[PDB]
Amino acid sequence: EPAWQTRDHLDDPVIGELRNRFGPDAFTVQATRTGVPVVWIKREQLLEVGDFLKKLPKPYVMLFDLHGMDERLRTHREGLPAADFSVFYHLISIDRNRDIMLKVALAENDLHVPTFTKLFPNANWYERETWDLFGITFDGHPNLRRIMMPQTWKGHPLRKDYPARATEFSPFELTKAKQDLEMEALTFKPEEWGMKRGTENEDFMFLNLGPNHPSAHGAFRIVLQLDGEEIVDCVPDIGYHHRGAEKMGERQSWHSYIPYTDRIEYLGGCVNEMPYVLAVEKLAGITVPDRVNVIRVMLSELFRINSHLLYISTFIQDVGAMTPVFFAFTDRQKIYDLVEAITGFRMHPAWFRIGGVAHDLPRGWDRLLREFLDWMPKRLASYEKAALQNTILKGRSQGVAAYGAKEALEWGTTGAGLRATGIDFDVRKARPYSGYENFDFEIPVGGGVSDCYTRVMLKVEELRQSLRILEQCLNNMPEGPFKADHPLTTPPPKERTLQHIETLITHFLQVSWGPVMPANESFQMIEATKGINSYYLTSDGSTMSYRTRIRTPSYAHLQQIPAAIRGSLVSDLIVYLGSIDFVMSDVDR
Amino acid sequence: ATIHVDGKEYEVNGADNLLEACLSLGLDIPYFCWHPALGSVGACRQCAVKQYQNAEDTRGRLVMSCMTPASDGTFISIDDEEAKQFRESVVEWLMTNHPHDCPVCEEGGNCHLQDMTVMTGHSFRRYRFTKRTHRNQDLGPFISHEMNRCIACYRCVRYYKDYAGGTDLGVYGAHDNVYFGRPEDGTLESEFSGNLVEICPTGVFTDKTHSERYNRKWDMQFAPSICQQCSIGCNISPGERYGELRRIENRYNGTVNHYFLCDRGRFGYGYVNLKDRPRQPVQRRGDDFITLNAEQAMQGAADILRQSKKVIGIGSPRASVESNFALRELVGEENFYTGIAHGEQERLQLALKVLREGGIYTPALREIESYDAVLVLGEDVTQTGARVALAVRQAVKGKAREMAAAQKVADWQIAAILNIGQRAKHPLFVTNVDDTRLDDIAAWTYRAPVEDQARLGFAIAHALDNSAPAVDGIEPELQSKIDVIVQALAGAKKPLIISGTNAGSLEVIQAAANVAKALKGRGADVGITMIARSVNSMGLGIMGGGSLEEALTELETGRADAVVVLENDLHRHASATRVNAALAKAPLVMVVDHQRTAIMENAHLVLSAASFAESDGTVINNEGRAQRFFQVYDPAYYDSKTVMLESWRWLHSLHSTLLSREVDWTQLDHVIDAVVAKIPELAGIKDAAPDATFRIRGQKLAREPHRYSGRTAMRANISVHEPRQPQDIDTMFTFSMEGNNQPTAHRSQVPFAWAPGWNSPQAWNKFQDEVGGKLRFGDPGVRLFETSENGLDYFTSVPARFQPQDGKWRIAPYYHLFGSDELSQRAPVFQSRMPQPYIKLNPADAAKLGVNAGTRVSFSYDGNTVTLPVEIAEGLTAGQVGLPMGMSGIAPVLAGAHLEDLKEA
Amino acid sequence: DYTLTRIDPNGENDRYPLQKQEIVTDPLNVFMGKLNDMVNWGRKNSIWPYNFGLSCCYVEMVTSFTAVHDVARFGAEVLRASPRQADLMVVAGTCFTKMAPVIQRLYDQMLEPKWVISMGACANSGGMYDIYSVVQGVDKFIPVDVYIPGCPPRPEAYMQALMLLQESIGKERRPLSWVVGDQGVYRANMQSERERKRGERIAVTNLRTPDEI
Ligand SMILES: CCCCCCCCCCC1=C(C)C(=O)C(OC)=C(OC)C1=O
Ligand SMILES: CCCCCCCCCCC1=C(C)C(=O)C(OC)=C(OC)C1=O
Ligand code: SF4
Ligand code: SF4
Ligand code: SF4
Ligand code: SF4
Ligand code: FES
Ligand SMILES: [Ca+2]
Repeated sequence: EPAWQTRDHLDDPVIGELRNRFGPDAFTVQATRTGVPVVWIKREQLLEVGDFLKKLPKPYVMLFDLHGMDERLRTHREGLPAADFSVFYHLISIDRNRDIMLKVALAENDLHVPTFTKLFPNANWYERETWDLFGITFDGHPNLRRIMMPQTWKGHPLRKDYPARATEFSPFELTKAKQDLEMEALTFKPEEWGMKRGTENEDFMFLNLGPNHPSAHGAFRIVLQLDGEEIVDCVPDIGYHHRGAEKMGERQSWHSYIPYTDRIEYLGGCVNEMPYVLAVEKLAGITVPDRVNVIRVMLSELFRINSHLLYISTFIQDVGAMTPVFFAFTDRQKIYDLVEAITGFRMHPAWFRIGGVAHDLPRGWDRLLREFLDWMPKRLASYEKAALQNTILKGRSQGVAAYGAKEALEWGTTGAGLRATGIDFDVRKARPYSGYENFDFEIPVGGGVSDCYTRVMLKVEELRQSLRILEQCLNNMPEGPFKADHPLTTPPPKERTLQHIETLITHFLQVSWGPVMPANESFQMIEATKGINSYYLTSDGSTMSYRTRIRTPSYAHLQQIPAAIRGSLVSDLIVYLGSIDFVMSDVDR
Repeated sequence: ATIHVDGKEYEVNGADNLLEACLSLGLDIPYFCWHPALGSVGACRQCAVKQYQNAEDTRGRLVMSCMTPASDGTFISIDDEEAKQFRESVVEWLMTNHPHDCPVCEEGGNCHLQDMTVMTGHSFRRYRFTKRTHRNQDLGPFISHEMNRCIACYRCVRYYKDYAGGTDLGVYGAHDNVYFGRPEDGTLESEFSGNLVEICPTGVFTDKTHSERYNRKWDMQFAPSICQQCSIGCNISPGERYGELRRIENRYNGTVNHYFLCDRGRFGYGYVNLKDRPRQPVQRRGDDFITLNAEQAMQGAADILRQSKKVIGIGSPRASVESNFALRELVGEENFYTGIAHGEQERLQLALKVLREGGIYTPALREIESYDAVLVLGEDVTQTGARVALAVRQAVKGKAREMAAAQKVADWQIAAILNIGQRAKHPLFVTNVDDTRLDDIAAWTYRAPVEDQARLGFAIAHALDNSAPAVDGIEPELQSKIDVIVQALAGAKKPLIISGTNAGSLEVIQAAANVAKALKGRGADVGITMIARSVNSMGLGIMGGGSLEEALTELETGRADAVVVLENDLHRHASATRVNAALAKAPLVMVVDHQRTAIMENAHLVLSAASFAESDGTVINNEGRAQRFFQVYDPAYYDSKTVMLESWRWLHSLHSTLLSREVDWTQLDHVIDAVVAKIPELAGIKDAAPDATFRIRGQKLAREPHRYSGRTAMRANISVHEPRQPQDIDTMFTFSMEGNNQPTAHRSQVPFAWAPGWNSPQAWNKFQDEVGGKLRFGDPGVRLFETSENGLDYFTSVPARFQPQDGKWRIAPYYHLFGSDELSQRAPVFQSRMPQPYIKLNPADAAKLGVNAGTRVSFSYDGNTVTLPVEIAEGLTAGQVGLPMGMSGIAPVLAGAHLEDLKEA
Repeated sequence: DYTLTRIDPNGENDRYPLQKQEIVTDPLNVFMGKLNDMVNWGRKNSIWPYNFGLSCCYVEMVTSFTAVHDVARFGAEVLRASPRQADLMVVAGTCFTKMAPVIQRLYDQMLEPKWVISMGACANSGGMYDIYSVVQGVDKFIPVDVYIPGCPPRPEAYMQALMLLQESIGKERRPLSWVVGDQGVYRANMQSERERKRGERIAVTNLRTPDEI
């Protein structure tokens, strides 16, 4: 039985516990291709269900995702409660290694849900995002304001009636009045945040760290309330890097959305490509062969080494040593030589396809892979012994912005931070995707404290394990097809397209109108370069995505930022920013 | 009936087969040879499903869902493994000989064969041998032929012969060398041959007019509109690309024009893409021709209109309801004149009085196919209202349909129906000045002058009911034919009487009304159908006004020093010399038109109006249905200096500048509400379409498909900065793909049909409640008037017998589907299809004059000694000259007129 | 073959950019021309980029900063974090709607002379992101000197655009002193690279097959 089959998920013990707790007429179970039990629950019992899941013997301790969905345009809703809007809550229990997805149905006029922030503190930014893009109000939320759009924005962009393109609206006319109005909108108002901008002894200092700061890894701004050098409170202001990629997912075909998936986490590349194409293959019912899995593992581990090299060099640069970034980018250029050879592009390859990859491996890729595998470990050991074993770097890093497993779980922290708290939870081992079971590699974990130094050394060990994976896949690569034999493989193989009429017809209708994926819900969760990246795709049975929800780890890390750096100095914040491994396309999407 | 599809219980209609029942429920079964209009023949063998007779049955039997009735207690499986493999094998067998032609095929992206190859999931080729090839034929200027792409599904021949009644298309050849076409090269002379490009699931028959300037279906910007080439008002989907009208697709209206258009309405759209059209307001200063924008044109026009003592307005039946009303409200009630002549207006008002006061229900075009005995009086339907002639052919085959239904044979078994009803058919009696194209199925054809046709109609009315006025002087053989017609009409259950204003006589319409009244008096379900001339003739008749002669004499006597002509050439309804003298004598001629007419030399100001592809409006068709047509594209998006607006917008802003000295661009709903407020008889045009505030769950209706391409590059030669998409404040549509085009949306105006997996015109299946039936959530357009409680009285003005006077020749009209329309003949593709101007003569009259066939004779009408070559017409009665109406220099107003000095020159 | 721009923020002009451009002739003097050539050489051979980054294009720009490309050889590595000390704004990333006032402010905070290089399809026209929250090109409100197509442009394309900027600077005319002479900025109307390279681009016949490496 294939793993993409629509599973009703009535064999999960969490469903039985929910039946024995709330009764058999309290919820509906939706059969999806997510691999996760989807439970439609009533709005009145949402907090009780959340408390019951939090108080389980092996509880669901993490809020993975929280977002809305416009169901007004969804034609195929058989077996679902009647809804104009819906809110889904994706929760993870690491102890059971299980997920659940609670869905709440809302009418068009009664668009209010009880807040989830008391059960999970990381729900704050998710609820602000759901209010900003869908207009759904959360009762009891502390500060429900726009988080992706500026405060002087009319309408909610992820609603179906909102226009997706900039050409629908008037072209961007920057006048003096508009500049003044948007500058007053962008000015930080501490009375809105309850910052209390003064003390009897002295005055607090309000500083904009970002958008134009060397320490900020993008266009975002942390507003710091300071006394002298110490941070009293922080307001991380995001939404400056919003590209509307989910609304773009509603606007492109299944095949033509792959380059947009590539730019979600621009240091990730094929790592960003994999969850989307895996979810689309779950929707289509495509089981890719072994060679496709090994090639995709190759490219994603190569890009993981690339991203980790950039992260380590960036951390060393923000600590103060400006030398190893040059050599780390030289190693990045070696990886880029291999990636240019394979995919034809440097940093956004867009090489993964539905059912396979764009081309076969060119003749001679193993020579460049062997060159990189010989070049890498001496350079990495040099970086370690030159900067990562530096006592000044250790003084700037060890003990700085430290949190335990409780803070990592309550804020949805994934990736190197969660493993640095001692929780051994990696997606490539817990829920193995793309044939990662065939590769012998270790998962580094920490001692229980998630320092800057601990996260950086964990990423160094992850780089070494990725080098081991690359060596294993270089020594054993299958000799088969680079595309699946499914009819929904988009696009079909090129030579058959160029000389057969069936293949020409399939190519013609798949690159123009798009592949028709039948109406189902799919979900794929992978271990990204910066944490856990997930794609949740709702298909309406058409050639375009009805809903594309992208869960990213940098969003959770930036929401965790005020709770881990409050009371510290600004230097600790600089090291914390350099040691988080975030980019801002990842956050704002 | 109750069926079980894949274990799911469904309630279907037991008189339908399994294919249309399952397609109505939304179940996707592949099919080629079945069409909702043609029937089931079981040719392509693509619709296979596995049938079980019991709920507990494992083996089953592969049957054809198109040939299997949807009886109660049938358990069918569509996605069973055996059925799916057989359907994939049928697609594979069709793919063995199919050419590698999809990039160079006009049907690519609109192909049913592509959609069904993808739907069955066949994408691997194991056939390694050669593919058969075919030569191609020249089918004329409209249809391009590519025989290699054929799958031998027999849809073309079934439509063209068993539906359209054509005679030059057929199947030839053998085992796998089947050819579909003509026995030689030549033009397909059926008036409905253009539907072959949508009937054919492959790219064999393609639109050559669209193939000249070809774009794909996703690149097309569509709109729902009404065809403006005659009075039937078929719903069309005009689609444009790069600022020019590319294609006219069929728009499904289950009430009017369900699957089929006529060739004039499908290939006569080329006048929109003419380069001589006015694109700006142009003002004449002596010999100089200066160009204004909208504001200066309004200010100058209002200044000269205020500096005049009386302003009159000449409308047109070519204009919409709103533009004619805006002219009427600009110039006043008493100063508004309809652009048609006095006789044309008299015939039009008589036809309207018969329709909305005669007490006889006027059927819709779909309902014409259900009437038993058809009597056509005076109308040449196949050349003026051709789609009505197609529905008349269907009503004629209704006899074979009922005879096969008497033998417990299903409705969809079209081959068995044609086998049982071999040549027996419903009675059809056509009267004309000559032979018609309905004569192959007509029970009788009466070739006579219009006076004698009217006398035969009055004799039929007198023989059906003795209270009708009698006509004395009928020959005994004609009396025998009349009593044959009377016995056929009296024995019918639903008789239909079809007349119109194109016959050129009032007494023909009076005789048709008397026949309908006599049939109603016997207790019969009689229907009557008047065929008007232009698209909005009935709306102009309802709104009313003076004739063109009254406006001409008002200009000639000097009481009118300002004339506003709305979309009229004025040479079609009156003599060119008198019109030219009247417009030259008037000191201000202001012409709102979108086509370069001949009266623009004398025009002091020309307003570049918008055609149907660039304007919104309402048109009233021949049966009194108000239909809204929507704008397809904004003309100023590509060409920035184009100032081309709606004619009602022109005239409303002109009246606002006349009154308050302010330019006011209104909205379509404001003009609509003005019509409903001022004219109570046009009150139904408000409900023809919903207003601009209508939304489908908050979003508008998309004019283009969701895969519309080239957005950031289609205007990059002008400027690299892409402008905002044009905003439609008039309608509920948007000039973008950011909108709704779902098959399950609660609307009646569908711009185009597309569904996931259905890119062909078979995508209209998803937009109907049942396939081949009504559109889902009702058809667009509402009827203006209902059938009255009481009817008219008998018209006692029986005309005298036509006596051929010496010297004077009565002009017999000869209408042509290609040539007799004002705007269709301006299309460049119609030049190769329009017949040469030939004057038709009797052999006896030509022998008296010494003329043989071919040579040229000259006749003078209103000081115009024009010379035409002579064609001998045996069926034409002596004393008449046959002239082609609507040609160059021969107006349709010439019908019924005299002709002096007919000499060989 | 020159274009003249004069700026006036305080004048009656609401829409950005607050400048007026006409087409003029070259004003260029036996020593003033040579001194103008010398200052043009000094400005073109010492360009200090602004440490302003928006998106992935900035990551490729700082890849160009590193040792494997060495844009320091052109003297363009200093990378000031202050707008006052910078001479070149490389808009390397998407021009978001929420950051267009920020970009306008940072462009206002630079000092004369200033040059603008838009890097990538987002900065040029909005690129793939024809979306509600993206300005369709940074040239909607700032004047852009050099455009780089790409997504991201490779680092050598960034140095190619830097050399194009140097060639543009080396033949432009600027006010030598702010107390004597005309204060308008004269920039050359150079021939485009497309028509310049059309001769060598059309004549390309054969390329290496994609199966090779
Ligand atoms: C000039 C000497 C080499 C510099 C190399 C810098 C490499 C990237 C530094 C990290 C960083 C990233 C990724 C980044 O995206 C960013 O935001 C725009 C920064 O602030 C300017 C950064 O500092
Ligand atoms: C009139 C004299 C002008 C001198 C200008 C010197 C500019 C600075 C050069 C050295 C330098 C410093 C201090 C510097 O801060 C720096 O940033 C890390 C560099 O690398 C990009 C440098 O090369
Ligand atoms: S008829 Fe259809 S399948 Fe055949 S070549 Fe044309 S587009 Fe392709
Ligand atoms: S020409 Fe077209 S309609 Fe006719 S049999 Fe062939 S595929 Fe069918
Ligand atoms: S019958 Fe008349 S309205 Fe219909 S398509 Fe033909 S010309 Fe147009
Ligand atoms: S052009 Fe491409 S690489 Fe550059 S900012 Fe835009 S998405 Fe990133
Ligand atoms: S559709 Fe039934 S055999 Fe053709
Ligand atoms: Ca309009």
